[PDB]
Amino acid sequence: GEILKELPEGFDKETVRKQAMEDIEIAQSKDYESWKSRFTKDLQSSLTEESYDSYLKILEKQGEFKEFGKCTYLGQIKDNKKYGGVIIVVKYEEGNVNYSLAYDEDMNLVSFTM
Amino acid sequence: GEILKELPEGFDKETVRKQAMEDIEIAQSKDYESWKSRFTKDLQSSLTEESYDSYLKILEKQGEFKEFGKCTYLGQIKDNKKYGGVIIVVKYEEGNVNYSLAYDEDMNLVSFTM
Amino acid sequence: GEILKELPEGFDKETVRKQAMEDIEIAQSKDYESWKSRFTKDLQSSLTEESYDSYLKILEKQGEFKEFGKCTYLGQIKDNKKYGGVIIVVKYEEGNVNYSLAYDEDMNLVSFTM
Amino acid sequence: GEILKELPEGFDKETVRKQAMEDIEIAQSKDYESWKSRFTKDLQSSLTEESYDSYLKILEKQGEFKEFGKCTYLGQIKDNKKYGGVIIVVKYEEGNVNYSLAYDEDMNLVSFTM
Ligand SMILES: [Cl-]
Ligand SMILES: [Cl-]
Ligand SMILES: [Cl-]
Ligand SMILES: [Cl-]
Ligand SMILES: [Cl-]
Ligand SMILES: [Cl-]
Ligand SMILES: [Cl-]
Ligand SMILES: [Cl-]
Ligand SMILES: [Cl-]
Ligand SMILES: [Cl-]
Ligand SMILES: [Cl-]
Ligand SMILES: [Cl-]
Repeated sequence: GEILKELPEGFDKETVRKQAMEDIEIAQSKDYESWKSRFTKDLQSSLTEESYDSYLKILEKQGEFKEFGKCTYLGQIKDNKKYGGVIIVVKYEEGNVNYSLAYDEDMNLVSFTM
Repeated sequence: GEILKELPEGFDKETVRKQAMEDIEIAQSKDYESWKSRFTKDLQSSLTEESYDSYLKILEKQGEFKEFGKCTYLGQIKDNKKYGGVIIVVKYEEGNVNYSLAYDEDMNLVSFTM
Repeated sequence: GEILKELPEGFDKETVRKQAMEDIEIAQSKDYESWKSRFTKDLQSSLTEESYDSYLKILEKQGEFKEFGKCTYLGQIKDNKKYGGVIIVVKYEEGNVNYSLAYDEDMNLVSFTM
Repeated sequence: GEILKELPEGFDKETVRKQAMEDIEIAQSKDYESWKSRFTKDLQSSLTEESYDSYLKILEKQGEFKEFGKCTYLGQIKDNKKYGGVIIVVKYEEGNVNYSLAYDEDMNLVSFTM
């Protein structure tokens, strides 16, 4: 495998930033089924509502969403497949939070971490 | 804050790689209290044995430890404090696993992810 | 000193990209004095018209400017001062050329390489 | 094409660091023909003794070689071929100098800059 300090081939910054902002808004909506639907078909059945509700508990403590900040792009080659990652700053009333999201080439989530 | 694509000042690759290999060996030992003791004093009380046992469940499915592989170094500046990170390949009988570890300047864990 | 795999603090990607494209256009204009004036005061005396004319000779062999491509951002800390760098793709009729430009915090050139 | 913030596949850090230090020592030896011979066959005809002697003039002003410092690894994909790069610190009596060297997969120089 490989860890990349930029996006892999086939990914582009603007598409990744735009999808990450939409996917964080879907996570903040508290709609578990819409958030689950943003993951690759093969990983959806690996997700739980309990784990999502634990994220919502921590999320509520941040206060109101204020703005999106800077993006840091990364990548990974795992089992000859490419994954594009982004560390995006989300500014809440109680402070800045760094989200880590990763996508497959079809732009569906493989990972989502607050 | 800042996301860095190398270690911050005050960290060095050899020290970080050596500590990451020791800390992954302590995690594989199944000794929860020794593993907990490797985290910064302020984060120890945030850890649970249940979360560590969930890691041990996933770890057991990998088979026997075979070797350490390549290291990828990263960093973060959060609330004017520096954190050194490493993505290290751990080769098990069932395949390669990428661990993500982060340290404070005193070389105690702030994050540990399989 | 430090070589960084991102811009240092005080530099912004969008500002760097705009200045790099402007500065490469000034270099392509064949106006030596305007190009020289884009460098920090301390480095102006170090530049020669002969060296700039050698660049123009190599530049003419590329054909017509077609487009700017992708940017790769880097940085450097040298004698406690911060320098923001960019590797920018310049697409000419005869092919792609990677320019390396570096700036001081006042957004004046410290380095320019075709 | 691609600019990478790590070595491409097929390159190893330790091999690159050893070759870069060897190649900088050959450059410092003032042996033009040995230095030229370290470049890929296609690029040898492009080198001049005059350009190498200009480097030797600047090199002599640095004083005695003291030590090699840190390495920063980069890469490039150009016309579907992979190139591994290193920015290596060379500490001279008069101060630190950052050399930029790039290699093809056969570990022959494609670029050498002081
Ligand atoms: Cl691409
Ligand atoms: Cl892009
Ligand atoms: Cl340091
Ligand atoms: Cl180091
Ligand atoms: Cl900044
Ligand atoms: Cl920026
Ligand atoms: Cl002149
Ligand atoms: Cl080039
Ligand atoms: Cl490899
Ligand atoms: Cl390596
Ligand atoms: Cl000659
Ligand atoms: Cl330098």
